[PDB]
Amino acid sequence: SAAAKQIMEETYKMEFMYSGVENKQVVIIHHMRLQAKALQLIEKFLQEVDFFQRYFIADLPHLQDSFFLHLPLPEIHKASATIIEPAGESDNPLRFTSGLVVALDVDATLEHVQDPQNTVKVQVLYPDGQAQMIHPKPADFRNPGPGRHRLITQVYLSHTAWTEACQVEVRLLLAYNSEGTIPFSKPVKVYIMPKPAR
Amino acid sequence: SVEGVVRILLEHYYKENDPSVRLKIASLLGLLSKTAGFSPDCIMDDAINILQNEKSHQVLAQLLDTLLAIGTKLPENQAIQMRLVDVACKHLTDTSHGVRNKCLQLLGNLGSLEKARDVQKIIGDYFSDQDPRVRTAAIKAMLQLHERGLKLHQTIYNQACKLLSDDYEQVRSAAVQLIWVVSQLYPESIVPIPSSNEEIRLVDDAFGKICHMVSDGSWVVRVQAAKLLGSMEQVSSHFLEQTLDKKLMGACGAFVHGLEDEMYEVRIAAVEALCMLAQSSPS
Amino acid sequence: MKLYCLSGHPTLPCNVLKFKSTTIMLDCGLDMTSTLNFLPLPLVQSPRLSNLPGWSLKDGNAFLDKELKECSGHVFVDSVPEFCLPETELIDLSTVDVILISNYHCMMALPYITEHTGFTGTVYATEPTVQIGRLLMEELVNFIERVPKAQSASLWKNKDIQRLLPSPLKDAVEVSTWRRCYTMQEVNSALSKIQLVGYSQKIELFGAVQVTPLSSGYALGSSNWIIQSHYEKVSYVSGSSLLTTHPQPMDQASLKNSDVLVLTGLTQIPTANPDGMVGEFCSNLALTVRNGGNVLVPCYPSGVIYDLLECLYQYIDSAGLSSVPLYFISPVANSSLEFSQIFKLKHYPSIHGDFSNDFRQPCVVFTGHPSLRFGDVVHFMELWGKSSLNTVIFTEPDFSYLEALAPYQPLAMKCIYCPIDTRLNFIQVSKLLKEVQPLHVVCPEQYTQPPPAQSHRMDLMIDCQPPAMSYRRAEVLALPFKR
Amino acid sequence: CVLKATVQDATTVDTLLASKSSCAGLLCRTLAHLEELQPLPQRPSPWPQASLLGATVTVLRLCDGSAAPASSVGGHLCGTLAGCVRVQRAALDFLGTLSQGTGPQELVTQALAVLLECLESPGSSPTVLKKAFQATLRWLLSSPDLGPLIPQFLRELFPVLQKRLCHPCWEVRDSALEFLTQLSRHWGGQADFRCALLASEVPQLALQLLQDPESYVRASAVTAMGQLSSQGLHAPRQSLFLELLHILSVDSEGFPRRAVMQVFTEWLRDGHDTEQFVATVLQAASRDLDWEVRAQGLE
Repeated sequence: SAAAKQIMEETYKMEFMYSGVENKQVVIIHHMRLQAKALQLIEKFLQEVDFFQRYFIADLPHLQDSFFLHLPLPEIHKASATIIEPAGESDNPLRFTSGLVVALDVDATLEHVQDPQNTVKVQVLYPDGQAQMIHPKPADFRNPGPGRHRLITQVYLSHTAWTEACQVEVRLLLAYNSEGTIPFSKPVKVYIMPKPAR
Repeated sequence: SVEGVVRILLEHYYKENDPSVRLKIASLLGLLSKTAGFSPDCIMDDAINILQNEKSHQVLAQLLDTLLAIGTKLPENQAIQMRLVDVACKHLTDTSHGVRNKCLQLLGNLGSLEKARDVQKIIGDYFSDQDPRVRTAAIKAMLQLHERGLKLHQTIYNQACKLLSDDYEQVRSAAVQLIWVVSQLYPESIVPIPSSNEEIRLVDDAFGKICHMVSDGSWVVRVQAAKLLGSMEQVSSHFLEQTLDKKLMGACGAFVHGLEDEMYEVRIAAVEALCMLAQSSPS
Repeated sequence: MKLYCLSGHPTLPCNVLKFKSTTIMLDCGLDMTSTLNFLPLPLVQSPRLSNLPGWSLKDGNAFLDKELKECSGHVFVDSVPEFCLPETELIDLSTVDVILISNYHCMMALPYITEHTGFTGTVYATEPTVQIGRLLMEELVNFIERVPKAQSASLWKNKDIQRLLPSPLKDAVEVSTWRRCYTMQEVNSALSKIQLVGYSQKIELFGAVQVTPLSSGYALGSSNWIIQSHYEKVSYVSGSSLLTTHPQPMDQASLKNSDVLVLTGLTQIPTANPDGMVGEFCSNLALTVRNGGNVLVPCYPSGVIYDLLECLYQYIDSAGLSSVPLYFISPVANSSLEFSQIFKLKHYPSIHGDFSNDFRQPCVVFTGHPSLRFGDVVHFMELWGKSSLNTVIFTEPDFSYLEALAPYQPLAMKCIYCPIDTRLNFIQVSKLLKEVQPLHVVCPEQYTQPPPAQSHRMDLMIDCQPPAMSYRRAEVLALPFKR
Repeated sequence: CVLKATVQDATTVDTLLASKSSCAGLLCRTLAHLEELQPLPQRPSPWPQASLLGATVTVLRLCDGSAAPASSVGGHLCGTLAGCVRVQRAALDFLGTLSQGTGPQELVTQALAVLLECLESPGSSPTVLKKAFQATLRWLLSSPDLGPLIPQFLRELFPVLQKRLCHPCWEVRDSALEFLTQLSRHWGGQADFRCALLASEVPQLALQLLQDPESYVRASAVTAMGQLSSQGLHAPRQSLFLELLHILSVDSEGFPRRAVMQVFTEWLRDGHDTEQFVATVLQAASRDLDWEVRAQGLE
């Protein structure tokens, strides 16, 4: 049952996180998506295959005997994210008081990302289970050179009253609209330490 | 129920005498004119009848605005466009500046793209009009006409160059843009410098004029000229290298005067121009 | 001569004075109470407001259960605070040739006007007003865009669906022209078009018109304009004060012989004594600082605060309050205090960073935008909204305070309301009119009829003869003079 | 005449609508007269009390600015008398003169329901709150344990005696303390009033006022805390005796010393170690330089 979800996520990654796809590859991956939805079935399926037929009026003479389908390898770079500042390995944590904000400067480079101003977000996880999805503003994605972009931003860490020093999770996410989120950076755990105010 | 209420409001405008209420009705007509799939072409004659007997100023302005809006909606019916050009040239001589702005915009957006009056020269006469805003709108209409695909004439450069010494702000930027585009039209023509007996390519004259223009006391026009210098490739290289001889301190030495000007914006624009003109010529 | 009044707001004025040749724009402003229908923009994920009961339609034809939220009897849109705006339909904003300015509290709408729609003129303003205006626009652009919440809400915006949602949202006006805030580069480029002007510095216009400002005593560099000609004289006097504060007191004698006095920007609290209300403010601050609790006083980071602080200082030495710090939290603190000085309070740039090492309770914390919907005040109003000891003390008449406080209910902290309006009240404007003797008067509809809340009074209407012609939102008046 | 211009001959109503000077003068003269008449035995018969009090509370509330007119004359009157002093002051003087007038508690609560409003009314000069407190006291001390409304009114009132006790103008900071003293002298043996007071936060502010800058404030604060601590109403006795003797030993004014000596006289006369007390007050009141202090010491 989860193998269908894995198919879906791999197709998502091949679609969005990659650069230089042609219409042929789109045909192939949408066919894989149709297979995934048909197999996770075991009403909406008919409307979605109708939409597929409407948007793919040209590929029908090219999808003969479909639901193996050849995948041409075009000419390609896998985008990635390198969270740098801060490292979090420092035993020196970040101090905060008995209920207040605290600032966290995220400084991370991205390589060969397709227009990161839209499809990138930062995700914050408290050990409880909530999730903050901070969309970054436009003017915080610097542009140092071809295929390389820089993201320096501020993230606001706090919550209800905290008793003991703990860890928090900050990572990147690729947001896509076909509505979904793809994790593609190694998360960074930051240590936060309390000190009630004076 | 468009034409019905339109005719009722026109019979109102005929019987109502207050100009402000008349303008309210006219704005209502202008906002209703944009009904996609309706035929306000039946009302173009009525609009012309309204403007044939006006006594105010803004009324004709927004009415010709509606006429331009509907002419841009059906740009293929050349007969309607010629009728609009006719009534505009009829109204072009009006004393007010707003109505003239509207007629020049109508000419710019609905000019004849075929090479039967010479709308080019009719508009170009207005680079000597009294209110400089009229000249601004005139140059903007020139730009609009050119950018639709019409190739222009040579004389426009020789008329625009006069405005380079004018003492207003937007007019100079528009003039520099016009020189830029017209020199991108006729670059290689030979023009003689009247200060001597030498004769240089028209592109070189354009370049030197823009360089000297960068030495203006306004910064907006400086940004404009510094940017517009960026894509001027076909100009001869020796002139270009002369534009950096810091020892000669306005057709030369412009880049030095820019990269250390007061407002960093013109500096940045000069950097862009240097980058482009260096990517084109390695020496 | 024509007057295209755009902004129907009574104290955030804006109007296009259309003339013989030029078409001037007296003091385009930004209605800002539209941000009251929207939820707040809290810094950290607010556990109380992320899990509000998603309000549902009775029929449920659409999935409104994700846009609107319900809290304690009021339902709100979930989006970024989509500010209000002056109508952009009557006159095309390119014909405008010159935009004057009165004072910072009315210039917050220049980025919307002179950058998005192709404006070609150059705006005038005195020096202190352009400085404080840059400062205010900076705090706004830095508050709204610190944790962006761009997830919009569009289904509610239609007229048909609007007519089926109760008050306060059905009370909304012109819901189709509401916009998200502008960006940084926009305001930074827009303020470059400013051309500074000093007092009585005669400025000409196309050999046709003449403009000149005069000190008006409302705030630093605040100004009453004069737009005269060879045959006409218009005396724009927007938001002047006659109580002799720090600014150079107004020139109530130059406005004589005028032909049209477009009087806008009078008080919003006609039944409130400024001095008495400041006394009430000091009183409540002392009452809830001398027991242990805090206090949270929203106020713009300029303007009335420089009044307020001053009085508070004269109160610190007349009641012995030495042991309580007095903060100023805003991302425009330093430049604010510098521009108040060069023309105990420990200012800070932002609640994050340095500030969290000086927090000694009890305290007093003046903060960001006073519509309780963004900035920092949201964070405290979520921190102190549970202890019956603490206190909020409104000192701004701009945003009606009831609905403003509403979306944090049910709250157990006191909420005093003592507004400080140094503006001209109605008896003073009657005296001022009988002194200056204007030949006519133009005032928004909120004035020539008594206020709605206090229908029985008939003395707070601006009484003047001939009767004062009024204007409604987005109207086109004709000042009945014939050359 | 006024009470035909609200919600429950024209000679006088003419001058009532002439201006703000003449109308205020007429109403002030009429209230001054009409109160100068009350304590007399040759008073008419029957001396009206319902109508008089109703008219007076209407005038006071109208002047505060929250009445409800019912005609053109009522409107213009509410628009002319609003936010005055002379009218309001003399009106408080009359409405407090109405204590010798016997009647049911209905009238008492009617009048308190406007005096409570006039106390916590923003925009009220310091020359108004004093007369307001005097009148509120005369009213509260003439109601025929305590009654069914006294605690309710006290609960609604002390959150006004806690604000006007920190007004930023020492006139109020003194009048409020004086009113609190009048109570602490007239209502010291009513455990329900003590419930009202201890439940409030009045004494925790008086105890702090003894460090106010302006001297008269310190004086009235010391006499208030004296007439208080002769009852056992201390805020959450020696921790006041030390403060007193410290104000007595060194200080920058006279009034606090010559008032703390009065308070000490009050204590030693009532009965609120005694030898050492008289010694530590006399040996530090003698070397004081002022004369009133030495006189009160001899007393």
